[PDB]
Amino acid sequence: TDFNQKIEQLKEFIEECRRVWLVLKKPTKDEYLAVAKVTALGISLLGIIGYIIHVPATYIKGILK
Amino acid sequence: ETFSKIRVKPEHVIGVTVAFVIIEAILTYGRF
Amino acid sequence: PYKVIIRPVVTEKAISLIEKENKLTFIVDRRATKQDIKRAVEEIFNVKVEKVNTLITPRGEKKAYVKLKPEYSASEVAARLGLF
Amino acid sequence: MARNKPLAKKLRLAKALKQNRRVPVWVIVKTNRRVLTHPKRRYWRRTKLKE
Amino acid sequence: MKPSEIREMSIEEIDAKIRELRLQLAKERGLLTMGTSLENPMVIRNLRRDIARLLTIKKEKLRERE
Amino acid sequence: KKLIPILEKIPEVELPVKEITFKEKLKWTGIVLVLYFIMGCIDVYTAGAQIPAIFEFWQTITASRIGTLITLGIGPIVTAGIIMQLLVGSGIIQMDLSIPENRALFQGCQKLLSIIMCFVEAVLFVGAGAFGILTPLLAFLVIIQIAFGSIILIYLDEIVSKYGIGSGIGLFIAAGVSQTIFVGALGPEGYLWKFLNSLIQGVPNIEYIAPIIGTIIVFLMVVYAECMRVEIPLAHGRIKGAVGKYPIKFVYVSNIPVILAAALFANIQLWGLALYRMGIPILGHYEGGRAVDGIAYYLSTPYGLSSVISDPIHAIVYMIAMIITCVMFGIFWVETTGLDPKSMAKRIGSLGMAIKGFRKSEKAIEHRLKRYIPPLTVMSSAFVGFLATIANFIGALGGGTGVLLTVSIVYRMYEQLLREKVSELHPAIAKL
Repeated sequence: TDFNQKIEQLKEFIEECRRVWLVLKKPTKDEYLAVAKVTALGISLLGIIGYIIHVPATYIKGILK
Repeated sequence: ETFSKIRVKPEHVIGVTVAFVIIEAILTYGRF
Repeated sequence: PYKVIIRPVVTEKAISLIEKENKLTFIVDRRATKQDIKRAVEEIFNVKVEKVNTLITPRGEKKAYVKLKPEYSASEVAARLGLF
Repeated sequence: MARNKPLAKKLRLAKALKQNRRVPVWVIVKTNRRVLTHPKRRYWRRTKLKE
Repeated sequence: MKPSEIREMSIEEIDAKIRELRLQLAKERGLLTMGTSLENPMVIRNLRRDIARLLTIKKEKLRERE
Repeated sequence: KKLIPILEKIPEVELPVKEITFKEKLKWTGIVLVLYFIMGCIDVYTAGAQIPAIFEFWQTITASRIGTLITLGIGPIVTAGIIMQLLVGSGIIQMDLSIPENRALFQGCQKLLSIIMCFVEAVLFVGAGAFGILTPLLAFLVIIQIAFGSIILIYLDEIVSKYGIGSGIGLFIAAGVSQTIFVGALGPEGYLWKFLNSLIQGVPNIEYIAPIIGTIIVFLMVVYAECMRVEIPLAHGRIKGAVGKYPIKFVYVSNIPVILAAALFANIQLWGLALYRMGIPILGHYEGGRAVDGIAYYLSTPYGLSSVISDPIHAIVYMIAMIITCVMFGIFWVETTGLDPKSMAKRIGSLGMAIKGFRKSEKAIEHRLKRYIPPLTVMSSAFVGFLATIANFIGALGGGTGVLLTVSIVYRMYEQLLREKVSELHPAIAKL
């Protein structure tokens, strides 16, 4: 019984996925570069700050044992 | 948040951690 | 080559026509013929047209009620149109 | 009916329908002080109307 | 686009691209009417100008030839 | 907990009565951020330090160090939440967030669990001879340090989640992952140099370029996924066409979910390894954290470089295992905590927002969302699971999963932060 259940459902289901997948905004250059920018800038901030703080403080702290 | 009537001010929470830091930062390295 | 479809109408009314009736709603050119709509539709979206009913609205546009045959699908066509 | 509206007359009526709208906001900013709403607003009791 | 590309094309290409241009236009008008996320006159405007160019050069050729 | 007495006995952090300007939300965040990093350069006292614990699957997902004061990390909060999301989200108890009851219940329980899991995880670690210590005096001393640090983090998490920028969890993960990359790439043991120098020498790049390509694949993918949103129109501005859209976060019904999914696999590898030096293996045979065939082999997470993908079966299973466990918590995300079909209901109807072409009613718009929901929610999850998985296989820095999570959480949080960074030029105070 169940294999049939699942097969029927899968067919119904996939067709609804396809509908959604046209609504979902198509990525193109402009959009891409937009995200990429803001994104990278952010990750840079967070990233830099941890390097400058961790690494130097560890060479100090570590040799104080 | 919940229906707790017990609450504390961020300055303390902040301060408890800067404590812990100072403590082990000298208790461990050097054993001051 | 035929083409006299401006675009599909998106309305709550349109939804009932796509799901239930297997109908499409289109805005077509201002002065038209049912025959020019039947064939233009039939090529463009790639469907076989059962019928056209058309009425010219007082908005300055013509609106087309296109019936489809049931080996073809109102839903698939509409989903592509006017989306990304 | 009302008798009756030929194909072109629905077009005319439609032009007439457009005019009975207030002027939209974006125009007034674009002029930069101001454009009053200005009489081409249609009633339906009070409107008798040569052709 | 440029006027140049049209004249390099064969007559066969002008025709093929004309239909693709139209179909794409039909689709963008449907997006504007639904509502778009940000306003682009770009999509409708540019396509109408491209459609105009292709047709204009096609007819001049056709006169010349015939 | 679930009962008004016990709930009141947990002390909470109070609601803002202080300003939350751009500068102030920053100043909170930043204090936490540094204290995190700092606690990671300090090790325990037992009259020896720089004694790490052995793990090669715990470090990634907590985005923290082990052997320090924040060895457990985010671990309690995530563990707890796995359970939460399985129960209330499977609907065998009813306590879905909606009303200030069910709400203040979900919180209180999840809050509790964390203080329990701080101790538990600490004790469980030490008790299996993780640091090597297995003598009661020194054992106790460790347990203290461990669990007390995690406990502190839980309250800082509370401060970020209300006062600071964005939420608690997210900060920490992104924090850690970021550092791991910036330190690996540019630090003393930096890849940039190893890559740069080898290219100049005129010998291959195929083990110095490896991490770097890995990071690009993850980004490229995720960035794409962030352009895809589902825009629902808003009411007429008294002009033709429906101007303004309300968007939905495609990867947010698989974000918090995969964090629970990955964490799920960790506590299986852990529990199997623990009981084989503390009990008897019943789960799977783990030694070194993984095997070479079997159930053990297939349920292991090999971040950064791999070669165990050379056994077919290993790949096939893991993938499908991740995928399905993500689907689960994804559907169950819709149900409990965020994105609900029942929150978004009255919400769009109150402001009376419409879709082009009538659709001024409640039930019209209401349906189109509830309908659309399940397929998106499944799709999202499916997609994620794959991405995550192959991104660990290829090998990437911070691990596949880590880069994913970071890029996404950071960019919705950067969005929030831009909207704050601008309103602070104007006299009105930002809080957006």
